[PDB]
Amino acid sequence: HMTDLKASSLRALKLMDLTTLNDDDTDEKVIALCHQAKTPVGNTAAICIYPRFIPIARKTLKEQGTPEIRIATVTNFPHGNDDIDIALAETRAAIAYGADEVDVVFPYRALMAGNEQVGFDLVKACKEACAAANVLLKVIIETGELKDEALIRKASEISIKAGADFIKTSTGKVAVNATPESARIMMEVIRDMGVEKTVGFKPAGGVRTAEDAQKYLAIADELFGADWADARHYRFGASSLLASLLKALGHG
Ligand SMILES: *[C@H](O)C[C@H](O)[C@H](O)COP(=O)(O)O
Repeated sequence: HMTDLKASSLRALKLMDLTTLNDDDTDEKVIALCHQAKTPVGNTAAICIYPRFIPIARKTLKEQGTPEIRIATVTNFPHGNDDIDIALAETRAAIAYGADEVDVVFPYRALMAGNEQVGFDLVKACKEACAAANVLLKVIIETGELKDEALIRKASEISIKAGADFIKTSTGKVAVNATPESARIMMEVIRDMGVEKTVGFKPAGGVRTAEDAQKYLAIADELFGADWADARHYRFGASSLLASLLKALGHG
């Protein structure tokens, strides 16, 4: 018997960027994560790991017959510093390791201190490098630190103007990460700029249960209709959600 929660949970699984971003990460932990991404009901959209683990992850995904699971990574992370040369160097290294996607942290503290230009320039530099390599760029704005709706909107806007392919709520590394309100605000920016075709949305950080995921897809479906949230336009950033989705589906 189909239910709303089973329908949402299978969608969320297929849209997941299955993540491990810990100081104690090892090859063994990344290999296990790759195996976890290959589920009895389908594959996650991607994995997300630190750049140094990309080569061993690629090998693992290939050997288990899921070369289509994308490899995302993070740069300028988690602090979102305003040194463009460092963020760009990290992005270029992520590309060289073999990333399919880079999730870069926007210089949100700089924006809070009144500097809008540095975020534009940082995202644009990283976008140029990624685009040349056929790599997607997601931009993490850190909604939990920005806090104010106007600042969330402005960081989203600047990121889109600079070429972001996705806007992502959070690093998962601060006290407040994804919220339904933050998701609505960011998706409203996509709407207001008319960039539904070219910009996806990624809630991240603290999305732990199947019910949590359902709340985020409900907002996407309201705003853009239920066909918009495909893997080019929607991802879940989550280290600890997949088991909950599989349980909801009876395969966990
Ligand atoms: C971007 O890769 C950030 C990740 O989506 C988050 O770190 C995941 O947060 P948790 O699921 O670990 O809370």
